Amino acid sequence: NSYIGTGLDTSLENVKPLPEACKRNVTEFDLVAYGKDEFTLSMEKRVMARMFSAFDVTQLGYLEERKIEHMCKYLGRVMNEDDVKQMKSEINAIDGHITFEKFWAWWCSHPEVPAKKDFFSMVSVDFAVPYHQQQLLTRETGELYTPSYRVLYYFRDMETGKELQVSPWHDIPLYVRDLVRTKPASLPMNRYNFICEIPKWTRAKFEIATGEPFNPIKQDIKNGVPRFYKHGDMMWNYGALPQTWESTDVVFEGGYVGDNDPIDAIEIGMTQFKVGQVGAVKVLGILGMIDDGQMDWKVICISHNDPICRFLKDIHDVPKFLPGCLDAIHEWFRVYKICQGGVENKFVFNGEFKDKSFAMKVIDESHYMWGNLRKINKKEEV
Amino acid sequence: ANSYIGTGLDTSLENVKPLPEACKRNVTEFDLVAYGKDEFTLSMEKRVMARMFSAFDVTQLGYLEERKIEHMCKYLGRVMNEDDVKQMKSEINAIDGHITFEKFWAWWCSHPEVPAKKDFFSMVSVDFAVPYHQQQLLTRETGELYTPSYRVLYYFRDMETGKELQVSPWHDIPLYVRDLVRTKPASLPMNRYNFICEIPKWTRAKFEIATGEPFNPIKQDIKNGVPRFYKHGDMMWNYGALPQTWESTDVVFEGGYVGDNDPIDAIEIGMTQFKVGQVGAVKVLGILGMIDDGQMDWKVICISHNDPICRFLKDIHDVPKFLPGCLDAIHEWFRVYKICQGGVENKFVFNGEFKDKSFAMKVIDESHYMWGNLRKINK
Amino acid sequence: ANSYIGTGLDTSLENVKPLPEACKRNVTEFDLVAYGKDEFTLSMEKRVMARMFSAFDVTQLGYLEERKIEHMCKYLGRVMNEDDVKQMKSEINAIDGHITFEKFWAWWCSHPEVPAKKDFFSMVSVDFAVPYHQQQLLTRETGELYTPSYRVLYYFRDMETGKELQVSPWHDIPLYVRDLVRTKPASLPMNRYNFICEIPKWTRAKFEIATGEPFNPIKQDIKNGVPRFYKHGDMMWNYGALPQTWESTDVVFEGGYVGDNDPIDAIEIGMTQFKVGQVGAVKVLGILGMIDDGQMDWKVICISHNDPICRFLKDIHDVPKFLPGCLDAIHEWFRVYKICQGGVENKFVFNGEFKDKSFAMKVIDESHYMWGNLRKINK
Amino acid sequence: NSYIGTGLDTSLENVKPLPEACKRNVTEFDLVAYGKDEFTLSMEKRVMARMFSAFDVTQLGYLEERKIEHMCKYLGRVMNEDDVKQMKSEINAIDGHITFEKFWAWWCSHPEVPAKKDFFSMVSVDFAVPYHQQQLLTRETGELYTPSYRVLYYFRDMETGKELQVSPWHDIPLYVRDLVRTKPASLPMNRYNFICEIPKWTRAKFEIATGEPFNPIKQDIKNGVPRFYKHGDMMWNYGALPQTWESTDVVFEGGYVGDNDPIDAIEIGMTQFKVGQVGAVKVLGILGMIDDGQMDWKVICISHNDPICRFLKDIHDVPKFLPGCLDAIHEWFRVYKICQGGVENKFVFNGEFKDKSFAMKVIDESHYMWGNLRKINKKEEV
Ligand SMILES: [Mg+2]
Ligand SMILES: [Mg+2]
Ligand SMILES: [Mg+2]
Ligand SMILES: [Mg+2]
Repeated sequence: NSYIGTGLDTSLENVKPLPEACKRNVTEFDLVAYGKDEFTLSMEKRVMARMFSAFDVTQLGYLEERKIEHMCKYLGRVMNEDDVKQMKSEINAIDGHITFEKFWAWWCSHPEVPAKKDFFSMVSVDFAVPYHQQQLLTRETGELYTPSYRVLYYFRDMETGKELQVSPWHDIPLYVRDLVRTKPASLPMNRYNFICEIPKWTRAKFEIATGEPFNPIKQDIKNGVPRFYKHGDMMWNYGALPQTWESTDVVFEGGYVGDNDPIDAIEIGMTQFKVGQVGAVKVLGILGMIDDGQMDWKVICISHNDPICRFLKDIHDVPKFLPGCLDAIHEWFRVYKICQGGVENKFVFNGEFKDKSFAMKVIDESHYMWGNLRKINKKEEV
Repeated sequence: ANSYIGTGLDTSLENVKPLPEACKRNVTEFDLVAYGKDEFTLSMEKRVMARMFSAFDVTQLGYLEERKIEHMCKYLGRVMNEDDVKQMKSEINAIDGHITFEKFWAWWCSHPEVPAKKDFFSMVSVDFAVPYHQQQLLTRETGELYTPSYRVLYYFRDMETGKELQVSPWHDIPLYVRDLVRTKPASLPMNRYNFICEIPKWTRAKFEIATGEPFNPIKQDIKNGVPRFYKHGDMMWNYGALPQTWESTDVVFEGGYVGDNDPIDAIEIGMTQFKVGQVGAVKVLGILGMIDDGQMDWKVICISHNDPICRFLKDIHDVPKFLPGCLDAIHEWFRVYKICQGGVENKFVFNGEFKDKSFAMKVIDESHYMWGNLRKINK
Repeated sequence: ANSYIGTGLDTSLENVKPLPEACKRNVTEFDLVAYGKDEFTLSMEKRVMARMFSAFDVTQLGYLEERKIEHMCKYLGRVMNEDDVKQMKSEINAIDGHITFEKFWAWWCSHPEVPAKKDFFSMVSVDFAVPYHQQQLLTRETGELYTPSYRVLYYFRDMETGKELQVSPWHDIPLYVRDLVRTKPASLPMNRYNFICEIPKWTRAKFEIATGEPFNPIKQDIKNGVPRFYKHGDMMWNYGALPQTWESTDVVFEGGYVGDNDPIDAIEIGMTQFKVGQVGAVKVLGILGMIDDGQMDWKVICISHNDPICRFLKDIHDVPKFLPGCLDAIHEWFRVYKICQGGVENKFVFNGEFKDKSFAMKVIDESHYMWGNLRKINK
Repeated sequence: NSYIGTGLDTSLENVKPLPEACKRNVTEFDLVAYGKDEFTLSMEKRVMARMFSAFDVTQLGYLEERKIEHMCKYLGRVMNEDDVKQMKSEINAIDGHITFEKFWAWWCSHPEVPAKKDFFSMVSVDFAVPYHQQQLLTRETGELYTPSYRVLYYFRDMETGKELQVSPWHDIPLYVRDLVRTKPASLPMNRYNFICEIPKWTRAKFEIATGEPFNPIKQDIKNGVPRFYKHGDMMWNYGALPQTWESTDVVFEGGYVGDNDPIDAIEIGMTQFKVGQVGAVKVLGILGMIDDGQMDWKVICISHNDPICRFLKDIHDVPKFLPGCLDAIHEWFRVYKICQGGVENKFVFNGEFKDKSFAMKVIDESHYMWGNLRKINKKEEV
């Protein structure tokens, strides 16, 4: 804030502020921004004149018609091949030297074409990338608490409306990706899909049937009697991330001893998911538990739709808004087998909750192994 | 399914006896299985697989044939291959093929099926990847603010190659924010659009998408070298435009008003101020129809998906409940923002009512449709 | 009042001419005064104070007497003392006392009344201070956790003297959280109670207010030196008590159930875990009636005023809308938390329905009332 | 977590963990906490025995009956004058030396009185401090935009229901105080009452009439024409804090040049207050503007009922959740007079927003001067 600038490199010192500003003791910025009146023609002149001198770099007192033409395009005027001619004719400056007065006289007399505006620039990267969006659908079938119970998945082409059964394991994308991401680039990507197997506040077991076609969710029934966590209810939604695989075969050079299931995840928002429900989550960290000698990661995440999600930036924020959460999660997994004759479970990294960068890395390795699990089978049989 | 454990096939209550551990104690068997000590382990399993056996014994004869017994085992989830069935008969000492339950149970409780093997994984997946690389929108300011050199430029950063391109915010930023695989309830209509702030909340300096300039950057309205500002007061909401829309002057509304030639206008009512040119997903709540010099001039009312109360504003009727006075202020600001400069109040269609969301989004498709025709005729 | 500026006294539309600056331009005078340039300064004031003058000129004669002209000036807010009235007449050249408007206006537009003086301030205030010093609740743990030495003690820190006293959480923490001067809408019923967590969310170790111990600290339930824990599973909500309440065994409900002798029970359903003994304001949402060994055992359902969604849960019917599955889980947890140890399910009154808030708070006053009688009989 | 402790100072090393624990490889804590079964009588014995030895400090193999009596009261038993006698009689230990076996034998045989529990400790600081709570009421009267408009205030004794007119200026408490404050002491007090004079998104003027009886709110009407901010609407709720006074008389040694009105306040939540509406706010900072040479503080605060209040801890948090807010507030006050022929306003402290401790201090000085304004008048005339 001070005075109206031209927008080209200049110098303060010898520029005289419009008189109406000085008289009032208000800067020009302030007068044009907040003064209720518009600038007079007298006032615009003194401004355009300063613009003229700016363009007059060789400060010679006039400008060549090629400059006056850039200046015009700089001031916003649409100067086509025709218009430029009309200006020269108007100024009729045989030597092509145009004075300010002659310029200003011409400007004021030709507020250029009205509706000619009807020109719209259409340049565009034209990233013509069309696609039928799918809407995920789930359907239960069978009787709850029996072996027929299954939660099936389908995509609905919201274009054709055709339904197709899909595998929540292979078909639901792991990363939730925007075709054109609008969130600040300064903000890293953290948006994943999560599949609830066991809802918050419940102890009945369910899981993705990795062995059946389309990988529907089934109840864990053994000898015709549904299974349950006897230790107590679960208190967060427990589930899994799609397109991942904790291979029991080490598959790369820093490979661990997976358990052959999609990576496990715990979502800590306030809302209970229903069985097999899918939703976008934000990964906050991870906890490594040992299960029968196998590495059994539990990704800690929170639904993007929870009211506090936006304040939970990493795993250190959880004890700040959900005190007790990470302690209860840790203690619950350490001891859930003891009431069944088992013993406490052990954890890697001293049972500490690793942060999001660490989690996301584990999640990618898991995505990678899921990917290579596809290659081997998807290609060999084919 | 709150009493006893069912088979998963169409049955009947009355004639089924709840397993003895339940009756004696007064606890439904379901409650015993779910919350009692595992001691009601091998017992409740016998009683359930019994009734299940009796189910398959439909001609009620007291035994089952070897093709039934094996469909059950499948049903009880045992993984059997041609091989393992062979064993069963062999193990189940019965040269007539009639297998009682006790024979079955004792054999069931015999080994607990060959768990080793290669352990199978169904890979049947539907197919639907999309070859397109995700782009990260980038905005860059250049020039000097309040002079005609100021422009807010847009780019796409290929999140694949990391290559950048200049794009048009008008033509290239999608209007609908579409998920490749929408997970939110089917039951929940889609409502997610991009919004370009031109005029930030609490400010009064005029900015606009330069529809006539290549790549349509954002410019400040400057006339005769002097920047322009709303004299009525500051805009108290982010004011802007929806991309890929066009209110063509070649179109009239119920009365005799034509479109105004710019992308459609929008007002984002969250609490957060957007920076000039900033883009973000919003939810549409309704629309307000104003007339500007005989032209129809819609202002879509929307709220940032990032706003604390966004999930609670379902339709336009909800705004007065959580943001009292907002709709009145908006109406009044637009009704009179010209009186200070000599003009007169503006008039509205629909008696200045804020039309609901369904009505607004209809208006938006139409605006998206004409934009599309403009694309094709010129393309 | 959207057209022309009114006098503030009972009038009529029809016969009043909108000031000339309005008519010529097409803008109501109200809009000119509120949004046009102050140029419609001295003009619109003349026209308004004119009509006001004509109002007082009720016998419509064209002038007013010196006691009217001075009641107006009062009304137009000029502060006049016996003195200043003297001047007016003196200034207003009129020995008959009949003052036209032009005479008045020219004199009004003459000086703009003696602004100096001592400048007065009305000090009339109602009276109602309260001599009581505010206390800050303090809680202190002592002893060792999971042994019989563990107690959570309570104190009041006088925010005046800074002197501390041991208090009883049961008897001294107020049940109703009352503002000395409630500012929230009168239209909004009062709903703010204190809640004492005994058993934190996600834990299973038994803690209780020691009703038989002096100052009723919080103790862990230990029997025979061994601490006690719910075997069914963890409590998934903060579970506790409301202070200054008593479910006297000397009282029966509709059927034949008597109170259980402890303060009434509560379940706080927010997202945040409370520490053992922690106290906090909650909103009551409803109540669930359970029977425990023939005794009535209410569990008030409440939510921390500090919770993000608290303002959206108005009554018990709202919980399923924002916390789906919560009420079912609560019902089921209490229906069966004894089956694991050999017991049987518990039964409920009202068909296990969660009664609404009005019903619950009624139950709470009654519990507060009996607590009060217990105070007096023993005091 | 390890083994059941006695709760008195001891030593690890030579304490043998219950056999059932060792056999399982589960700690005792884990077995008693999460094991589904209760301890047997055999198991309680071995525990109570360790408790016995604890109390046996002189480790002599038995205890005097005065110890066994403390131990009992320590284990939770109610041992009145009578009960102690009954125990001695039971143990009949002529020398008063009580062995564990004899103790344990006695304990198991007397699970002490049932319903005798009917004893409730009633000790209480008995801070018997009763009071009729008042409910603030407001009523409009007159015609909006005329000189009769006023917003009146009353208290309703919610006991008697009697209504009494009050002064929002003198009667609404400045600090909102809980009789028994339950929020952690570790959390400083920040709860004030605020009176909206000018609602968010409006430009019509209103104010507390410090000159009229009961100090109702009136519209600013001059020459019969209501007044308005011509610069533009206000964008936050603008009002004042009750029981405060920016005296034009300096009143204490670091006294400034007040403007003779209650201190001004700007509440930045999302919700519009109606004229004269009162609500609890949290003070975040303050901005010092000069007005005609007079100090004219503007307290920046936010309603406790706004959804983000709980995340706004001090003035530095505002640019984090409400970017642009402090800039627009600052610029709005700097220039609101320019459109009326005035000039920009100046600020103390370089126009920077001071933090909450600084604000609250200013607010107290203001409360102090309001208080002394009462003394002088409230006493002299009386
Ligand atoms: Mg796993
Ligand atoms: Mg438009
Ligand atoms: Mg109770
Ligand atoms: Mg002030």
